[PDB]
Amino acid sequence: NHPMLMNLLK
Amino acid sequence: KLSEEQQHIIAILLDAHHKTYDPDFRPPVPLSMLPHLADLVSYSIQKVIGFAKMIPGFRDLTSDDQIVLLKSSAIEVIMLRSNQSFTMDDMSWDCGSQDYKYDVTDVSKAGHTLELIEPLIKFQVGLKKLNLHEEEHVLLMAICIVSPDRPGVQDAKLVEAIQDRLSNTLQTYIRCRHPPPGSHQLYAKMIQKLADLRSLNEEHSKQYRSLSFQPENSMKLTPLVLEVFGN
Ligand SMILES: C[C@H](CCC(=O)O)[C@H]1CC[C@H]2[C@@H]3CC[C@@H]4C[C@@H](CC(C)(C)O)CC[C@]4(C)[C@H]3CC[C@]12C
Repeated sequence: NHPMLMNLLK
Repeated sequence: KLSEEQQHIIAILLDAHHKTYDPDFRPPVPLSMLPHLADLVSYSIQKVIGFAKMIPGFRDLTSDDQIVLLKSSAIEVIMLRSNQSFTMDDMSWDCGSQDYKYDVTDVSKAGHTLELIEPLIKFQVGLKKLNLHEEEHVLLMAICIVSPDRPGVQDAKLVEAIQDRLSNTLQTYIRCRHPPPGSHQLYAKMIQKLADLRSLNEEHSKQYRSLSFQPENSMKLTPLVLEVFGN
């Protein structure tokens, strides 16, 4: 539900 | 007495801050400033995430707990970190030049009312008056992000253990390094500032919900802002 946040956290 | 561990935590948070805060966007122009300031906030979210990832112990949370902590804190950290560019000389954020100088008029033209802006400006004045060390500023940003009372947190005990190590590091720093009488109840005044940020967060969300149910306004936002602040 939060792919951009998830990507930035990686 | 500041342990080796406590000094290591401070060093790490200072460098994380230096790497991610520096006073590409749509140009500054009642909503004329929303494109420019939505870009600025969008960029600032990326930097907040950068800072969070470097908080000792943040990495040990599940991806789900990292997401809820950043979703709930991002706007508070942006308001808090903005205190370093804020000047009481003219109640403005002076990111270098008149182009990227933002007064009450500027930030009042992004679809938010004085019901957010006035408390926001009074919060910056209050925070300047505390005259925090940068060491205290970065611990307060880290404590703001890693708080076990945010909605949706799964492992509250691990978040609390991380926040307690940061809190103990801050209280110890204040006692060892903050000059009395400036140190008197400084921890309590800092936690009160975090409460002011939760209140600012609440007002922001209420105004965000209203604004972003106007699709013409949502259109001026960024994908990251819509994902973090919601749809
Ligand atoms: C300029 C300053 C940072 C300087 C720095 O970092 O050194 C930042 C920090 C806090 C920022 C405000 C936060 C609330 C909203 C958020 C979006 C609006 C949406 C629609 C996303 O809520 C844009 C308008 C407004 C008012 C911001 C204006 C710009 C502010 C004041």
